Amino acid sequence: VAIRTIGNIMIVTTLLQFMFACIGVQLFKGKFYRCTDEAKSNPEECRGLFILYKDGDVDSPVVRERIWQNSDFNFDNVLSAMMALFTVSTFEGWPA
Amino acid sequence: DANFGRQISYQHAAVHIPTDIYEGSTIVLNELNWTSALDEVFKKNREEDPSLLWQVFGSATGLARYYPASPWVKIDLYDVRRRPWYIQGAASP
Ligand SMILES: *[C@@H]1O[C@H](CO)[C@@H](O[C@@H]2O[C@H](CO)[C@@H](O[C@@H]3O[C@H](CO)[C@@H](O)[C@H](O)[C@H]3NC(C)=O)[C@H](O)[C@H]2NC(C)=O)[C@H](O)[C@H]1NC(C)=O
Ligand SMILES: *[C@@H]1O[C@H](CO)[C@@H](O)[C@H](O)[C@H]1NC(C)=O
Repeated sequence: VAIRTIGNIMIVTTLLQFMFACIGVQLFKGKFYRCTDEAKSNPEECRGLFILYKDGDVDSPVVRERIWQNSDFNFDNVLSAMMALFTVSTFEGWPA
Repeated sequence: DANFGRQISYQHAAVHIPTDIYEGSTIVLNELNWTSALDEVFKKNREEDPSLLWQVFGSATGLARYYPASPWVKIDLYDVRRRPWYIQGAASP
């Protein structure tokens, strides 16, 4: 009974989340990509191997691959935007 | 071979591409095509003076092509553009 009497608010907030997800799709469509090393800034450069300096030490290098990978939570399409906005609305991982 | 600490081949010239440079990029492959004509001059020099040590062309794109071909020697941090012999010929004091 409590669920039935409160269905009006759920529809309104779902519609608001949908609108914000559409706006977020328009704003951050595909812009969340990044390379494995913060030196190459396009997919044509994020290929091959690179030297990684562990913990910022210049005397402790290690070879690692370059991968042009998308973010775990992004705004590519409507479903991804809705998921990201849900995680934000749960007040968790939203600063990142 | 004698007067050489490694196993070498005179049939062609080896190419060293540093780790922080991706082979197969447009810049590198283009440099790997027109430099393939140096191998004939590498053999011609060795014919006249058989007691000739490494002949190397240090490209400004990073890759170094040396003759005779021999396998390269932890991680590899070699870069031909930072070598003392490259720097003196790329500029003045
Ligand atoms: C840069 O790469 C180019 C692409 O491979 C090279 O151009 C090709 O060189 C081939 C080797 O000579 C040519 O094949 C033969 O060339 C001789 C010389 O004129 C002729 O017998 C014919 O043109 C040809 N024979 C065939 C096709 O049966 C290619 O024609 C030529 N062009 C292509 C493949 O488009 C360049 O040589 C290379 N640069 C350097 C410095 O090596
Ligand atoms: C090399 O130098 C010698 C003298 O050291 C000289 O006689 C000779 O002509 C030069 N060239 C060749 C191909 O030996």
